[PDB]
Amino acid sequence: NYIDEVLNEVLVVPNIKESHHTTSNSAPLLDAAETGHTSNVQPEDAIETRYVITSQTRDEMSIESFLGRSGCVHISRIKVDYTDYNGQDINFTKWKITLQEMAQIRRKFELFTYVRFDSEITLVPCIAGRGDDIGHIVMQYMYVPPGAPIPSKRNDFSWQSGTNMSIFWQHGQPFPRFSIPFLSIASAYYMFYDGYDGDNTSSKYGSVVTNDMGTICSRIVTEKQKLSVVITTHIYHKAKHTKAWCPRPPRAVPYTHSHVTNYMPETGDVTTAIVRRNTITTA
Amino acid sequence: NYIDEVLNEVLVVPNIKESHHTTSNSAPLLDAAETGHTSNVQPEDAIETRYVITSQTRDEMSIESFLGRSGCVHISRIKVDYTDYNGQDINFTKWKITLQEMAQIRRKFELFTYVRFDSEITLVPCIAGRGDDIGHIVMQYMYVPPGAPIPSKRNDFSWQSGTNMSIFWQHGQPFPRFSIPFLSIASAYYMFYDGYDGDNTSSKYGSVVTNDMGTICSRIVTEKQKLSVVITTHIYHKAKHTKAWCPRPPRAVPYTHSHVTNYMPETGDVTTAIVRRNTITTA
Amino acid sequence: YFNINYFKDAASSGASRLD
Amino acid sequence: YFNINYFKDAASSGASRLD
Amino acid sequence: YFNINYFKDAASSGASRLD
Amino acid sequence: NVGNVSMYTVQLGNQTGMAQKVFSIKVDITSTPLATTLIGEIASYYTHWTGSLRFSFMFCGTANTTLKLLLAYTPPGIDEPTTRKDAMLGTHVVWDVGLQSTISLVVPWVSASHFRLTADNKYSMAGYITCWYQTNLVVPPSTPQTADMLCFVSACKDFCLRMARDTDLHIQSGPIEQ
Amino acid sequence: DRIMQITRGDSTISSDDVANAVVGYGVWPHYLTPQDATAINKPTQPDTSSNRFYTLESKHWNGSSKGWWWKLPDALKDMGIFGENMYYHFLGRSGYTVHVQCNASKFHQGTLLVAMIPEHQLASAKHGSVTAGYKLTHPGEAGRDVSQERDASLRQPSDDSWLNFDGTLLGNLLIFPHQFINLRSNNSATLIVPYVNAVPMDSMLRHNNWCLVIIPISPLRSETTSSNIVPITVSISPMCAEFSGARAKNIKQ
Amino acid sequence: DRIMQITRGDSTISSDDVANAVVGYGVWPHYLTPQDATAINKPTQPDTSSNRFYTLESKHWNGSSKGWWWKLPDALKDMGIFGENMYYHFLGRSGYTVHVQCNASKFHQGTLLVAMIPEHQLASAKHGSVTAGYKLTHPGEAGRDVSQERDASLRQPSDDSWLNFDGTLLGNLLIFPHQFINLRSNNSATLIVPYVNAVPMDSMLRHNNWCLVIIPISPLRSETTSSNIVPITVSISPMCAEFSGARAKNIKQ
Ligand SMILES: Cc1cc(CCCOc2c(Cl)cc(C3=NCCO3)cc2Cl)on1
Ligand SMILES: Cc1cc(CCCOc2c(Cl)cc(C3=NCCO3)cc2Cl)on1
Repeated sequence: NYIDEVLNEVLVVPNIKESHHTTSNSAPLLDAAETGHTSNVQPEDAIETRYVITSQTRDEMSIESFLGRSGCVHISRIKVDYTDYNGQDINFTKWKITLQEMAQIRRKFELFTYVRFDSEITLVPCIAGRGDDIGHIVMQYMYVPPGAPIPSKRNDFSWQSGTNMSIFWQHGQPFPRFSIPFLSIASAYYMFYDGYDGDNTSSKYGSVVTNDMGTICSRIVTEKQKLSVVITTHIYHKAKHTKAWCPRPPRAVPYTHSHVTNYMPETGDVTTAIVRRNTITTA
Repeated sequence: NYIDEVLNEVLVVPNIKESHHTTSNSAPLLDAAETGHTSNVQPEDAIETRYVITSQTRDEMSIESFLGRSGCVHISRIKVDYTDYNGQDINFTKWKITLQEMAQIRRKFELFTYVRFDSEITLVPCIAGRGDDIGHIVMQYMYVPPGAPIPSKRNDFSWQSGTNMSIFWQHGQPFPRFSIPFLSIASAYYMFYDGYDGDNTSSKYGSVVTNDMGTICSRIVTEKQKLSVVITTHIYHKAKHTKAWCPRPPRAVPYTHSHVTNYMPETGDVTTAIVRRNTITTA
Repeated sequence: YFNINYFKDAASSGASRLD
Repeated sequence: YFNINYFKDAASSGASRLD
Repeated sequence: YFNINYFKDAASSGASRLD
Repeated sequence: NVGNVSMYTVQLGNQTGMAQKVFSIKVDITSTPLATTLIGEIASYYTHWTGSLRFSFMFCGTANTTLKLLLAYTPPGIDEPTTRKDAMLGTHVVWDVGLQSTISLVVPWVSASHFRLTADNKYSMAGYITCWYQTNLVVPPSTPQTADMLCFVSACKDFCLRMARDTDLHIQSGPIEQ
Repeated sequence: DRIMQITRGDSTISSDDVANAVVGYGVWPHYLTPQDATAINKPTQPDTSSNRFYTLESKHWNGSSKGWWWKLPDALKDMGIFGENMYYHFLGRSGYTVHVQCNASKFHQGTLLVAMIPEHQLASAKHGSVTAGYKLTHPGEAGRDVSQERDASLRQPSDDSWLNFDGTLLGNLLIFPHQFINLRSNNSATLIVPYVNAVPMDSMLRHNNWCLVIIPISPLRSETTSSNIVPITVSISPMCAEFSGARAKNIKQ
Repeated sequence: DRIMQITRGDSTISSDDVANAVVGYGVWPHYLTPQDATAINKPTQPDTSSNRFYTLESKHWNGSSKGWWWKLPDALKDMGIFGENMYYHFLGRSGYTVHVQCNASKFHQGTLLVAMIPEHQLASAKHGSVTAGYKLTHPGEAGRDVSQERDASLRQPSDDSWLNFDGTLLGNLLIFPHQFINLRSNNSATLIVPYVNAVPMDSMLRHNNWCLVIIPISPLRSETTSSNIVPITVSISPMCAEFSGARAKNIKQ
């Protein structure tokens, strides 16, 4: 286990045996792909192979090393104000839970229909000094599940978190991180959906009727400062203890908007990664 | 234990067995609620149920995950002064122990008549820079039980704490936290009371005749600085190792004042969460 | 990892258990 | 060094294993 | 957790015991 | 009615017509009239709910009085029924008022998602429950002809909640003094 | 004890007062046996979703009321699932449970005779050899008579009660499975009835096996405000429904 | 041997030629287990009368044809019994068998790619955040596309094939359960598929779990009279249908 796990030799690939010639009836190279199945032909079948003892692990080819990597999924921003502190909808951020809200990683999952996981969340606040001294800028992140009082503005009553989670980070002390159970009323997170809100010819349809999990209302606790700032707290996300069901063809068209598939670009012709050739004859 | 405790499957709910029809005498659906007791009827009784093996824990429905969550119960503030340092009743805070001093969490307990617990106290000082440089602002929190010399002003003789508790926090070093035994001369904390100070038709009556536990006299040790500040040290509180006796109906009227039940708003009609319907016939 | 009451007093300890 | 789930909950733990 | 006199000297140790 | 007590009673009336309807409420346990209830008040402390539920009704009528109501649970899927027949088609319980007095109606758990959200959500719509006359309210001589029924809701051993969150049903648009 | 509880589908009915229950010909309704059978296909047997407690349209009990009937295979020609499976299949077979509710007070006086009847060939109101019409022996939830008025052009049955509509002194009707609803003791009437017919599975459309009759014997008498209406409500439950001979779908009429 | 025989209801289908059969995700469709379940009521399980071989509306295979899809929970919103039980119940769960027939002669040349797809969230043809409309992802036996014309006012999906309608290079579509119909060897295509969804029983109305696509890859090419029409016919069989959450009845749309 150790060795196998430390040496990373858990999932090893078979070796390529030796072959000889075959002047025989059954032709393995011939199958009818219309059966929708996949061929089973190998080196040893087609050629006069040798003998190679392999030693490549398919460890890094596991839904956990494919998925289990932290990725920017949101960049909370706060261009503070000292003029009006508090006021409605200010100096505090709120953002709806999700992804589809950002490619590269969105891309990645979408490779599967259903998915399930606990996550390694990490907050990377970066304090840009627009003043001659930033002081001590404390911070409060927290989670607002449904249906819950989402701060109208900066000091509601909801920042008491008498029964909510609020993580606090003060300049110097390291990046806040933490983790989380798999939050869904369903046995898995619906990375897609072919359902609607209802029969209302104006109902919602997508990944989304099924993902009302939150939002995040933010706060820079410290009170009024002299010299201004702007905070940019980056939100990274990692999938730990993941499972996946029914793979899908990757995405080749740059999306737009989340919780939707829509590609149809604003005017520009739909572009894809495929390159053009002069002729099939020369590559 | 582990698994059951790590998997959080300690308190599991029964499953819904299968039923068949009943053309029989005893009618479980009929009971007389006047007995003050509660009915005992189930799915299986009323319908022709199926068979569902459950898997929901009532773990998070425990007086410890209901109560055991940190909540703002006080926000100590100090608008420093450099003009007059010391002086009487300045630059040092003192506040009486309690709650009722702040909703959301006050609300929460009040759900029970009696309560008992040890607590996870955490101090979240936030230093607002009103100057061009905050220096090194050290801090001293401490606890003044009854009857004890409560600092008249900033440097008494009581800040020697020769036999008292004073926690010290210096800008950078993390949030001060600590904990505490259940402090009451009584076997439980009286979250209510129907008693008075005495027969004096001017005696006190409430939660409060029974809660003379303290106060907190504060201090910013550092001496005189140049560039001003304002400190806001937030006081969060968590209930660990809690017990509760005789549940009560929750509160629906926004209170006012603590250690009292009084709702009677200043003029405004007494408002409650109930919404109005046009008709009972349509919901 | 557990039951390592790093501190003496009992009032100081994690959230109790369940039973 | 391992299997020392310093934290109670299971959701908090390292990347799972392989089998 | 206890009796781990991380330091050599005896003068350095926790508050004694009771008996 | 609402700021008073009555706000709790439901008088069973005359009804010239027949097969007429009494009331309705929707099941989404965080929805006035439900919400405020010891349950509701609570559930509003968690993000998700589940299991069966129990509705109980009591006749504060008379002794010599008689009646027969039909109560029904209309699962999520359509609109709260306009008519009895339409509603009788799903889950229900005929209630014979008699020497007993309390009929308890169970609300099975019908849902796609093992779990439902406590917060208003078109998806997690639990449905409606309504009450209608089966027969009437007959009273022999010199007995009042309107009377009340009290209604209640307790949980089922089915029941369970999760994901604690801060409540809905209470905004401290204070502060709080001394 | 009189209280009774009955559970049939997703549906249950209660009665804090009753006059026993009756099983028609002392036989409990059940599914067809490969012995008495004849058909060759595998019958569809909707369980629960079909053989559940459907309640019909209610009616008024008058001092002028004369009587009202419902024909069973027919009363649920609309009752969801059962009543669809009826129309999609040639052969249908099923037994029922009849819950007849009719309350008023202990200060009321009235008597209802309830009875089920195998093959209730009604007679036409008009002399001749013209048999009652389809469309009129196929009323539906709504039932027939009341004491109603109608076209005599229609090959209309006998609205005539005392003759049993078939011309047999009502009162000998007690031979058919029955019970009364004496408002002074009773509250309901409960009939349960197996499948009776010289054939293993008949046409749910052409043939109505069971016919149910409710007849006011001693007229309703209160001293109250005629604001006090005392309905009569019928509830029914196909039991051990079985269908077969699947195909297109008939048509409503 | 290629010949195949399949029997599902009161219905059977034969095929004197075939390309095996395929079981979606190598799982055979069956009834829900009291472990993964959630609901509490006893599901109605129409056997045979419901999970039988329904055949849809046929279609033409053109040299101008572009492709056509049907959404399963939906394609039988009319197919008797199954499609009634759908409307009477909240929760519905079921697996299917897809028999795709398309013959012509050995002198014809053509290729059809057939595939089923779990949660086939289509994309709108119009840029924005406006999702396809209900009423248009709910075609019915008739299916959608063909290569048709329509209002652009409607929050209309992508009639766009090569992108998979979801914007995934068709051709990677081979990842979904599939097979082709190469007119030179094949005759049909047979897909069998269990119930896939993060929930034990979904809404048969709001949610279509399976989505089926048939796409002409190599264009039909004969040298015959265009009097010779080569249809494409789809036949389907709910399997292990199970329903529950009985009540009034939804409404057609
Ligand atoms: C799809 C999909 C993705 C997710 C994840 C939900 C978002 O997860 C977070 C939560 Cl619940 C809280 C916080 C957070 N709370 C305070 C700061 O950040 C961050 C993330 Cl990424 O759920 N369905
Ligand atoms: C009711 C009720 C609530 C309490 C708790 C008492 C307040 O607890 C504290 C104490 Cl004793 C000390 C400190 C403290 N000492 C230095 C800084 O904070 C904070 C709290 Cl919340 O007692 N009865």
